[PDB]
Amino acid sequence: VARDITLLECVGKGRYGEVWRGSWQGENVAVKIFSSRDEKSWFRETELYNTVMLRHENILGFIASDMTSRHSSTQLWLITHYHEMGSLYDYLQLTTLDTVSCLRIVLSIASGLAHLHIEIFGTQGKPAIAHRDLKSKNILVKKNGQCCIADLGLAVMHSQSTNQLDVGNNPRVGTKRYMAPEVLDETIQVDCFDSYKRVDIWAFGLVLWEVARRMVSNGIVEDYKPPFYDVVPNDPSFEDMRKVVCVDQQRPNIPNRWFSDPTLTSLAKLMKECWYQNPSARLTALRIKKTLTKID
Ligand SMILES: COc1cc(-c2cn(C)c(=O)c3cnccc23)c(OC)cc1CN(C)C
Repeated sequence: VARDITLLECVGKGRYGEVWRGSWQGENVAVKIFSSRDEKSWFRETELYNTVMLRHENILGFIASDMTSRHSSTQLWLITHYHEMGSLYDYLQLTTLDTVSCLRIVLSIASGLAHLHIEIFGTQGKPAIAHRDLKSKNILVKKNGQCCIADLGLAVMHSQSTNQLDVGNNPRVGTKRYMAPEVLDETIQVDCFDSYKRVDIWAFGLVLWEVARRMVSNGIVEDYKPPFYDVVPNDPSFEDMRKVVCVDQQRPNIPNRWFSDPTLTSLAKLMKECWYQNPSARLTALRIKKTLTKID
């Protein structure tokens, strides 16, 4: 369907590739043109969307995958629904949030993640899936104020019928800034699917912190900052992150003003339960979803 796509506007270009707003059948779509170095992400993401029933309000809706020719060279395209509001990362820098808006955002992420993490059997079945690169840049904002999780190019799958764990063959690794300590110290047990879910939870806790900083209380708010903004530079290294997270065992600071708001009080408690150095102690996505349903 790439041949019937007119690229209307490029919204991003980087080492990974380009993302375009396009029209297909006169409708808005998002087009990712992968870079040459990332074909295995195109393969894995295409594989996930074509072999698993992934329809969910909080998971980015897949439309099609294709190979096409431009500049006498092969381009790999992935096409998805288009979300006018863009990434949560960009959204948080353009606006502040009230209590309803903040909770709607984080609950929607928890619901998407819990849907990924659980295996469903029968007609609506899906294997359990871990994401492995959760971050606010990989979350889109919808018009109704909920979010949807995007990018399954690093996803790992597990199915109970076979007890089969399907890791990729993708040499891509997660975003370093969001890597849990067991990833940075390379002690993660790679043959146990729960390890990957617990890595997602660590990253979700960081996203929770990013979003809650932008919720207004007592007429004040924090500026947007990425996690560990104060202790690592942009494009942090493996050594940078490992020293902060593994040795010094640092966690994002809770701003004092959160404790004069009941909602940010509970969110601070929640995000800390995702950041335990011991991975088995972290909350599950279902437990996080349940709790976020109870806040307010
Ligand atoms: C099109 O494929 C994707 C598009 C986007 C995407 C990015 N930006 C910046 C957007 O504004 C946007 C707006 N609407 C819909 C989607 C996007 C994405 O989020 C990072 C993940 C994939 C999936 N895959 C290539 C990993």
